[PDB]
Amino acid sequence: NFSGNWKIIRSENFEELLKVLGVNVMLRKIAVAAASKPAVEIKQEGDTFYIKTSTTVRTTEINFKVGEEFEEQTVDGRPCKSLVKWESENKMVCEQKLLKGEGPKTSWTRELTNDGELILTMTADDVVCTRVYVRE
Ligand code: NA
Repeated sequence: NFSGNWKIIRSENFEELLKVLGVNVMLRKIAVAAASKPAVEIKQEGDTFYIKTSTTVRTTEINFKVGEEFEEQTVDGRPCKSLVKWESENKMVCEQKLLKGEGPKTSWTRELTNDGELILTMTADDVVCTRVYVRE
């Protein structure tokens, strides 16, 4: 069960993720700072999820069911069509395809550990960012 309100405890390689997607330095710096203490709300009902991630300047709300395509944005803010699957019991993986144009291959994963941590990974081609959260 991923449901709850989550707070960040670790972040690794976020600014570089943005950098390889081409994000300019002014915007990268604003984004990393804005996301340093995010609010993440998840409501899980079986395979149905609601995930709201808020930084100081942005809020994103996704609604999806595992196995059903949905629209979101890439981490750099480009609209995409996404599809989540269960890789294993505690771990979901998301493939993203841009709605318009082409770009680096992006994806994300979310997994719950036995100690109750939520691990988010985000990838752009060969660059990986890892963020870890715990429940409030
Ligand atoms: Na790369």
